[PDB]
Amino acid sequence: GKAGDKEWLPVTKLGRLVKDMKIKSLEEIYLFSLPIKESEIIDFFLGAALKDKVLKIMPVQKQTQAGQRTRFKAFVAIGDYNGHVGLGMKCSKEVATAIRGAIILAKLSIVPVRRGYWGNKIGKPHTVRCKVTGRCGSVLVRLIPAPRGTGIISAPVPKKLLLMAGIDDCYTSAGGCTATLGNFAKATFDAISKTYSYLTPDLWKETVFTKSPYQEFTDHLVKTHT
Amino acid sequence: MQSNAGEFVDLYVPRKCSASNRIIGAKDHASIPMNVAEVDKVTGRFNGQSKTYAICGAIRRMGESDDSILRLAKSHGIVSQN
Amino acid sequence: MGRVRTKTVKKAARVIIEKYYTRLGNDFHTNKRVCEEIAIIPSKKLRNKIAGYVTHLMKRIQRGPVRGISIKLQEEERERRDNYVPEVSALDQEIIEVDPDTKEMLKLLDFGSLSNLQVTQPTVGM
Amino acid sequence: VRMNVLADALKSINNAEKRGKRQVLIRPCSKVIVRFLTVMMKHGYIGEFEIIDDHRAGKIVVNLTGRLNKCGVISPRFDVQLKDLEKWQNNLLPSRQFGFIVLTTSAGIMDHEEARRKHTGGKILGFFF
Amino acid sequence: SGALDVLQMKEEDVLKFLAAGTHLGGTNLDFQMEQYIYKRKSDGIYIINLKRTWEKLLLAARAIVAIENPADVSVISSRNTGQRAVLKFAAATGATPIAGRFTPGTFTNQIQAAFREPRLLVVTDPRADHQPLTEASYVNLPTIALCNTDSPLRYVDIAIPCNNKGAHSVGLMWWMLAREVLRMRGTISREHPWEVMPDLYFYRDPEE
Repeated sequence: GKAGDKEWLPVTKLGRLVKDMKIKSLEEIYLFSLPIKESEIIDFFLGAALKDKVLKIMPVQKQTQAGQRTRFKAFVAIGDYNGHVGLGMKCSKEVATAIRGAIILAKLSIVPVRRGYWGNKIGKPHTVRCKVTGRCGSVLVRLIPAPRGTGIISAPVPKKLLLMAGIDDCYTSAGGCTATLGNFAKATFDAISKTYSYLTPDLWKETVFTKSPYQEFTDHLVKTHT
Repeated sequence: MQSNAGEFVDLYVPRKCSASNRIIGAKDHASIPMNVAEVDKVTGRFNGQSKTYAICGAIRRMGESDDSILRLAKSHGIVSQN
Repeated sequence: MGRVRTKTVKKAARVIIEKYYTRLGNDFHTNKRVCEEIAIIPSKKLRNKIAGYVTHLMKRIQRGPVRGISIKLQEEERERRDNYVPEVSALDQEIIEVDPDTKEMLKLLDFGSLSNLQVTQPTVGM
Repeated sequence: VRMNVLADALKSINNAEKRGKRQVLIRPCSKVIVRFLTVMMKHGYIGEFEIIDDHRAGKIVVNLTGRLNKCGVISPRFDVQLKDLEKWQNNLLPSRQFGFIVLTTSAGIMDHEEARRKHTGGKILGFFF
Repeated sequence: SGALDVLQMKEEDVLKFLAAGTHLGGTNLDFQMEQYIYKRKSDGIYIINLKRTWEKLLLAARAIVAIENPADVSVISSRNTGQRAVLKFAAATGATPIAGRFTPGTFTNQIQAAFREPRLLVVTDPRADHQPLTEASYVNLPTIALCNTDSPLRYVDIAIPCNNKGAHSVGLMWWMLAREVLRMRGTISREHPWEVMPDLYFYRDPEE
């Protein structure tokens, strides 16, 4: 009948360079450690490999002189099976609105993972590079590397995240109250972050400090653009 | 990082800051590249090729970056004897 | 009593003075009829209020500058204060001398003119 | 007191590297600390180091880089017999691929990778990675 | 400095520094401001070195040059003394002033209509404009400012020492800053008198 979308007019500088398609991958963005402030940038590069896995839909409620008032707080995971995962929390008066608020927030907070090998090479990394940890308020995880074909040996909660990450082999162990899973999953996600923030002898050679996209593509942005 | 083939893997190879010798993650929004402009040094007029640096958030937030940026320019120019 | 003006009055009162500054008098009745023509106020009692506050503002605007809204002639005199002040054209009075321990810095940086010496007593509060 | 000298030493260079430093001062200079840091220098985790001399015991000063993540001591000193080795190195290292347990043998002080090629067990001292 | 004497401080500018009392600096010190000071008098007042001020002026100014857009080097000052000075700075040289109260969230919002993403900042006095400094470290802005002896360094990459307690020290320093960027980029270069002076970068100063 009537056709054509028009969606996503950027109000963000970084968003405009993507929309004009002078930034060709997310990998450039992460290398300059920029914020991402829009949820359509990620959904432009990807959007046909991102799945969601709604973990829990948890009530909370406070007390007032007229009685209870309940809001629903849901956690929603996100990730494609090539190395990018994310996670988000949001709460709202009702259910569906809170879920849809979290599916947006999880895309925003998406990060890459670094995968590595066991003790020898045959191509295609299958496991975690080094033995790392991640803590969120008395919960911690100890992601330990593992040989091929052992599968992910973990509890149900981190087994979601690590499987979406493409980390197919891992040994784990938990410590502390894992019953309150909001800590447990955020502590897993904390660990998965540290993989590119862990220094290894590979990375000891010095970087060349290539010029920023902000600098090079500034010529199009001298019109009125911000 | 190399494999059996020597084939390079890892989605991005991160960048390593000058005065701290450590690597800054995908989310780390206190880490700044800082461009100093070179000049010809015969007339003191701008000439093209910049000196570019990088600094991590940890040294920035404690207030040590000021010394690092000074020392970097002290081992090069423009700084003689300060 | 009571009758403290609401924000709906104070919002439009400022606007109406900015864009129709010239039309204003300082009489109630004249400022009423202007507001009736340059805009429509859908009530009668509301009109009698907005005029009276427009009048009460216009008294103060003929003194120093109001901090809620702008007019042209104030931004003129703003510019006139902010491009030259009559106090100086000289920098600062052209010659100012300094006391020693500043002279020692200048000695080691190839300067040796236009100085005075006074070697003021010890010490802080003493 | 200062029961074990080497154990007090490593914590300084560990603490110092975290804050962001590149010169330190470690005392009181044992010969054991020298040959430790020699092996740790070859692999490339620290730079050249200057031994100040005093009659008392000396003092040592080190130039270091961010390549080091942590060097720890393991005390008291246990024995290894080249089948106990695999159990130790699993617990103490982030990965099989890199990391270096140090030890002393009758063939001198060295990493574990070298000791396996000489068929020498001995007493373990510390580690690093 | 770098180039032998075609960038190095002249005899002329020394008079201006001393007449505006820039060399003087407050009683209290920090441990990041120890090196910039030379020594104390016989009285509480600590004498900033002017050689060390001059070197920091240059690479600071050279970084303001290094950007390829002069409309996104956002200067900020909120003290009354630093209002008139910055206004002439960003009028003469292409820059964006933010005068008076900052109104927080203007470097992290998508709803505010004063939202901007600049690259650099040039701030007067950390302890009046602590707000933009904290928000700079959420969106990766390089930062420059004017420090005093008792002003601490934190969320700043380079300092430009000054007396700056509300003086002719302020306006003189902003004039010199705008002079240098034009010697490298502009055609004002010759390094012999510029038409614009520091006699209108000084404070309003309520008149008779």
